[PDB]
Amino acid sequence: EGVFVSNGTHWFVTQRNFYEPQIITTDNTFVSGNCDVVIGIVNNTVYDPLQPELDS
Amino acid sequence: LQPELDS
Amino acid sequence: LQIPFAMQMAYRFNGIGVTQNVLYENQKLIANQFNSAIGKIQDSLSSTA
Ligand SMILES: *[C@@H]1O[C@H](CO)[C@@H](O[C@@H]2O[C@H](CO)[C@@H](O)[C@H](O)[C@H]2NC(C)=O)[C@H](O)[C@H]1NC(C)=O
Ligand SMILES: *[C@@H]1O[C@H](CO)[C@@H](O)[C@H](O)[C@H]1NC(C)=O
Ligand SMILES: *[C@@H]1O[C@H](CO)[C@@H](O)[C@H](O)[C@H]1NC(C)=O
Repeated sequence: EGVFVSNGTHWFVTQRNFYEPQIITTDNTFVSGNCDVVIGIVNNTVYDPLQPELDS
Repeated sequence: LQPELDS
Repeated sequence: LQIPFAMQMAYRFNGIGVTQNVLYENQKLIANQFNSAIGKIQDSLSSTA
């Protein structure tokens, strides 16, 4: 529920009607298939909040 | 998650 | 407010209750079906009064 946006150096997700940037995460986003199909897809990290929690 | 991170 | 046209059409797919990836994964088919469907309007109006 949002749009991917960049300030020039970093990538965020915002709600569409008001600028409120958040870090892109596995619970801000959903997966569908591989990188080869989508026209204009970009390479960036997606953070997974469980992995440091298992690292406790 | 915190009860599961007990395991 | 500017937005890329394929991203505007992904918002319109969300508005009908179809998930955005259905547009981005079928974008060339959706564009062809639109371009074809406008060609039928052109032919029908060119054909009859
Ligand atoms: C894009 O946004 C990020 C926000 O994370 C900016 O990075 C921060 O910038 C300040 C000031 O230089 C630093 O104190 C922080 O440590 C930075 N955080 C990170 C995670 O790098 C970044 O400067 C912005 N870029 C532009 C071009 O505006
Ligand atoms: C936008 O145009 C550039 C070339 O100017 C191209 O590399 C890119 O794939 C295009 N992206 C989209 C979303 O159409
Ligand atoms: C993204 O990563 C792939 C990894 O194979 C690379 O080929 C590509 O050049 C990178 N950049 C873009 C914009 O796809």
